Amino acid sequence: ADYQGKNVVIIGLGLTGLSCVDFFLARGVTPRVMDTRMTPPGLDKLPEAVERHTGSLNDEWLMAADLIVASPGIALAHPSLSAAADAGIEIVGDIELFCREAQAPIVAITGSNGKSTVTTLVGEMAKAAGVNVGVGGNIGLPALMLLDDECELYVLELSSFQLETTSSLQAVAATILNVTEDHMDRYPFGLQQYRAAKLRIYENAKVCVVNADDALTMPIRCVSFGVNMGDYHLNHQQGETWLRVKGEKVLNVKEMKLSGQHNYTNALAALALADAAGLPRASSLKALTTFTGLPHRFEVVLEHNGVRWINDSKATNVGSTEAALNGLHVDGTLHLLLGGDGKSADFSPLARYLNGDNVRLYCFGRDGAQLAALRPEVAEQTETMEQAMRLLAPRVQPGDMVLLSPACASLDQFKNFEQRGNEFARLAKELGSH
Ligand SMILES: O=C(O)CC[C@@H](NC(=O)c1cccc(COc2cccc(/C=C3\SC(=O)NC3=O)c2)c1)C(=O)O
Ligand SMILES: O=S([O-])[O-]
Ligand SMILES: [Cl-]
Repeated sequence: ADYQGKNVVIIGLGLTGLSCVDFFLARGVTPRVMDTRMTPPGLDKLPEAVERHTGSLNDEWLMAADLIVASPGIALAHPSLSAAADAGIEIVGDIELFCREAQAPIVAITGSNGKSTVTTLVGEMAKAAGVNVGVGGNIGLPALMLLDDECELYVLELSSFQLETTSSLQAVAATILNVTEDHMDRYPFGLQQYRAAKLRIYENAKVCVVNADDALTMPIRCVSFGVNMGDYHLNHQQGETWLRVKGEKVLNVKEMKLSGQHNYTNALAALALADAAGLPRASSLKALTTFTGLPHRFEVVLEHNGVRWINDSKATNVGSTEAALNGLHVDGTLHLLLGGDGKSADFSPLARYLNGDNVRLYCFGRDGAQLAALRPEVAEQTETMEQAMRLLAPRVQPGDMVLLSPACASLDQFKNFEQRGNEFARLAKELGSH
């Protein structure tokens, strides 16, 4: 693409907005930036020469633009954007800009849960093969910060939002790992509208990798992964699990540092993508044995005095919390922290995990009351996570687990789920020893 001479408007500041500003400036185009937030992140990192408008969208700038580059954080359905679209003004996002420039194959990964783990794993598989790989997107670096002529493979985590504004992705291998209710505040046509955004990832993909156990991952000729069925699947052997490809054992999961069924299916999905991307199977298996997991993903931050304190702050939806609780072994009592901005999700699916004598709920943030209602008799509600932690800590006994898996976004009270996880870990360390 050639942007020279164009009037470009970027919506949204932050690292990704900034990567877009830098992209255009390095191409001799000075964009203008707007953000509906009165005081957006990275405003101070914006070069003085770049005009900016904050606290609202500026329709004068939008309607004057030749190209609008929309952050995944602004809805396409916003009246100002739909006005511009009606006028025939082109709207893209950062991922679209990246796809138009990239000079190496792209592995593209989306899904309601598992996408950062799978993205990171495939990156590690590439590194193990000695491939120069750029890994990022919706995690790590914004994708435009990865662009480099020496890169031989890109591995991108993509959100449903990023996919809505992308039209030129031709992935070497693409997956939707699963589709469970999330972001309903952004999808007023519900689950199928959210799914449709993710289904975009398969358009013009050379290989599609689908989840044999989740029909919503299938296009409306794909490689599949699954538990009991699929091209890539698991083979259980007397309290032993193997990864298999078409009947052939490829890895006994005792060699993995990750544990749990959903991590085994993440490993299958990663291997399927890596195979389709032409990475040697041997090095890809090696990467599976060395990968330790991501911060905030069911992460043990303290195991002391008979209590495990687990930071699963990356559980920002119900399906993710369900994955933490399903099959969970606890010797004593589970003290479960739930809370934040539930994005209008139905929390009901969690209730089946919350029966019996050995569960307590501590519920906080915007939707704390709705969360406590899952089982009022074992629930406490506080305003903040810190209040909840200080409430539960006196009650913790040897054998117990304290689990932050909040089923909600952190954004009502925190900068992001990492800040929430970091605060939890600090408080766990304070409260979890003498
Ligand atoms: O970290 C958490 O706790 C939750 C993360 C959680 N993320 C989002 O909902 C999300 C969806 C799309 C994009 C992003 C990245 O986050 C951004 C980046 C730039 C601007 C904005 C907000 C903008 S831009 C504007 O013009 N007006 C705004 O309010 C938000 C975040 C979620 O999954 O629930
Ligand atoms: O720019 S991103 O980090 O919101
Ligand atoms: Cl506005």
